[PDB]
Amino acid sequence: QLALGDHAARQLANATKTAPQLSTITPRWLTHLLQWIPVEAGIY
Amino acid sequence: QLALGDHAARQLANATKTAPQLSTITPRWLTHLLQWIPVEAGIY
Amino acid sequence: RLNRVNNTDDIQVACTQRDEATLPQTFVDYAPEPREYFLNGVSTVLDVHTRVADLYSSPHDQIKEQLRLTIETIKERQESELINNPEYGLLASVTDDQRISTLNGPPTPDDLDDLLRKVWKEPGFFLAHPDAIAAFGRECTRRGVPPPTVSLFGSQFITWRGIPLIPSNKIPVEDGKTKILLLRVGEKRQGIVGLFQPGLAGEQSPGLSVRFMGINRNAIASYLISLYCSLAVLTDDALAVLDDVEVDKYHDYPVNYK
Amino acid sequence: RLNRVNNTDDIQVACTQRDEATLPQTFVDYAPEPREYFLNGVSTVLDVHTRVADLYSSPHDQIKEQLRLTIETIKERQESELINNPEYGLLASVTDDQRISTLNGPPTPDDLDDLLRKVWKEPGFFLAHPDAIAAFGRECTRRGVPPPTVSLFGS
Amino acid sequence: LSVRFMGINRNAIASYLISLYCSLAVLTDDALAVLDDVEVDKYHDYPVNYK
Repeated sequence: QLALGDHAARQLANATKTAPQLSTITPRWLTHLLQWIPVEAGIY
Repeated sequence: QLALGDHAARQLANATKTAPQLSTITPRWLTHLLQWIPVEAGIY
Repeated sequence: RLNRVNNTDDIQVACTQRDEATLPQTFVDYAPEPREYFLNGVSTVLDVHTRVADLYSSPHDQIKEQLRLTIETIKERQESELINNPEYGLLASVTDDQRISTLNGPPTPDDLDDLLRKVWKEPGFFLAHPDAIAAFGRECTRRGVPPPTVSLFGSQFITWRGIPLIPSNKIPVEDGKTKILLLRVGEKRQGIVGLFQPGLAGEQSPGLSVRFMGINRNAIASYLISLYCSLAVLTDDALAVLDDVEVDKYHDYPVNYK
Repeated sequence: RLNRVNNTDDIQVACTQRDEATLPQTFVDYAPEPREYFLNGVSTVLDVHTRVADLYSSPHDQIKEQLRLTIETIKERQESELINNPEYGLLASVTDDQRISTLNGPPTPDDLDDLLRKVWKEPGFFLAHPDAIAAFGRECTRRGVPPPTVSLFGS
Repeated sequence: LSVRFMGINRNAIASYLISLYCSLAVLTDDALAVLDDVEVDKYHDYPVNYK
């Protein structure tokens, strides 16, 4: 070995961590396309 | 010899020279501890 | 994560002469798999009756009094854990190379000198049971050496070679045997450190949190108290332990009265 | 270059009386061939991979860490050399007139007093191994003398 | 103490030269003394008499 290795050197390094990925996410186009109306007391 | 040597290179260099050291120097505590009085004309 | 250097003997340096000699090549290697330290929790649930809290709280608040006493108990448990925890405690963390035993039983000044040899680089303090401290004072009296005293935090502690002895009742004493620890402290000098988690939700003191859990159908409210902490020894030589210390032996001195 | 006086016993002075006596003549002589001191070097070559330096340097710089550790090792080697160097070390530099031996083995307070006699003009400090320091403390305990303690650099 | 960059080799490894120059001088002989033959392995056997 001539110099310090990558495996040893990484111990001082901070990894970039992503938020967990969810496979089931879909664009959900219908909710975006529909028009939403507020109801005063849950009755229409 | 790949390059110029130390013995040759020193000929251009100025040595740092100390004042001569004297081994017989002592702290002479008694002279410091005593109180010294001036005499006007060498008579007490 | 405690990283460390693992090729100390392979870092080569050369003392040069007035010549054109070749120089060594070197690099510093790290441990591939360093130990990672993880905080442990001392936690409890405190139950307080709503009627008591409502009715009997002047001139003293009942909930606050209960919380104060419970937190005192939790802090005492934390002090016990810092010494006796099986995985992060000092006694478990000390190494066989740093463990020594008494010569002939009681904790003699020669034994304490031996311990200082194991920790010679800026020792911090001794930790011992009060019985062990008294036994050491007795041995010093037998040898005719009066140990000096230092003042710390408004209290007086005996010192050996300038290193104070600190009492702790959490150190176990079984069958008249105990242990004495010598410690160096602080990050700057590669010593012993404690670890805590800042910025807790509902934090009262650093590392301690109190959270309201709800009121049950018996009109009793519940409170969750949690303290997270850990301990790390950066280098092995920062800690030493003396074992097999006997604390039940008294000297029989001859007497001759007028 | 360490110059020195080499006729200390030939510098003549006279204590005068109330008379007209002749006075001595004197001068101070220097060593013709003084010893010249020449710096020695502790040196090394450190190798660092460019990929490691480029990739794994946040929150710590790899080159700086390697340099710091290597410099620490070099300073420890310098401390060793100041004591054990064959030509400029302290142990090699001490003179036979300034070398003494223990009476009957372990480092007794009488032995340390003997050493202080050899260096009586403003002594600075003792340098010793921790094992030797412990042995001296043990001898002091045997003689029933507790040595005092001083605080230097927070120790 | 000095640190100097020496170059990068064909293995993509960079080299650094570290050098420290020093010496020691004792101006007068009486400034240094040494005690030899110090033994550090001897312990005293003290008599005991316990209650």
